[PDB]
Amino acid sequence: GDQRFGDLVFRQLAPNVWQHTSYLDMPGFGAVASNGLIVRDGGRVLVVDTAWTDDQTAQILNWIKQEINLPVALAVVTHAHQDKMGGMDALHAAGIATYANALSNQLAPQEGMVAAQHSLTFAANGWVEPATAPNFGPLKVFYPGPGHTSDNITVGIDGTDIAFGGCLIKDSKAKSLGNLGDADTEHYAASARAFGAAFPKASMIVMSHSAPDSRAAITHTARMADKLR
Ligand SMILES: Cc1cc(C)c2c(CP(=O)(O)O)cc(=O)oc2c1
Ligand SMILES: [Zn+2]
Ligand SMILES: [Zn+2]
Repeated sequence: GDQRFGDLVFRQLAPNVWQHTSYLDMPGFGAVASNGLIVRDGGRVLVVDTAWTDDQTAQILNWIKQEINLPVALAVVTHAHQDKMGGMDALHAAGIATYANALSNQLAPQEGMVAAQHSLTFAANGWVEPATAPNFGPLKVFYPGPGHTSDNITVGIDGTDIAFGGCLIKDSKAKSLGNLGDADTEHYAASARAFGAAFPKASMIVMSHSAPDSRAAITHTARMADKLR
């Protein structure tokens, strides 16, 4: 099922949805996989998250050209860490419109990231303000509250059983919540549960560092985060 393409891996999850996977060495700790999504919406392609680097992100665009061969209309990135925004320059060099939480764009320079071109803003209840996410097609963007980071956002794919929790959600057998260096430990559990409640029909939960899982990824992540309080 997995397709090795250069140093990256691509996996079809639904007729119009693929997961992209890229790897970066964390010195002394190993090569860390990070996952994002690629969605075909009619005659265009939508991307969720870059790869770790510009070169890897250009390779995602190469794979899209060969395997889908439609223009990439936009990309949305889910927080201001390298695994999600490290390849912003490659998207801009390709002429792709880029979107991130306003807070992600504000944090980008201090995190060593390049900001996206456009800022998403969110209603008090977490749903993106639609005027800031034009032409997003089936992508439903939701801010669940602070968790893995204060700016983390999540994305559901309308017409599918798929929702993307990014680095907020860990798989149903995960032993830890990963990198908590920028985390909001007080609010993590509630933010994880809010993601689940925003996408109740999503039976396939896609996340940054594990293969897609059932909704037990959400319950287990929240249950682990209960211990942070
Ligand atoms: C200190 C630290 C920071 C980051 C950003 C990472 C990441 C990327 P993140 O998952 O937090 O978006 C992965 C990792 O394995 O370790 C880290 C350690
Ligand atoms: Zn992160
Ligand atoms: Zn992560």
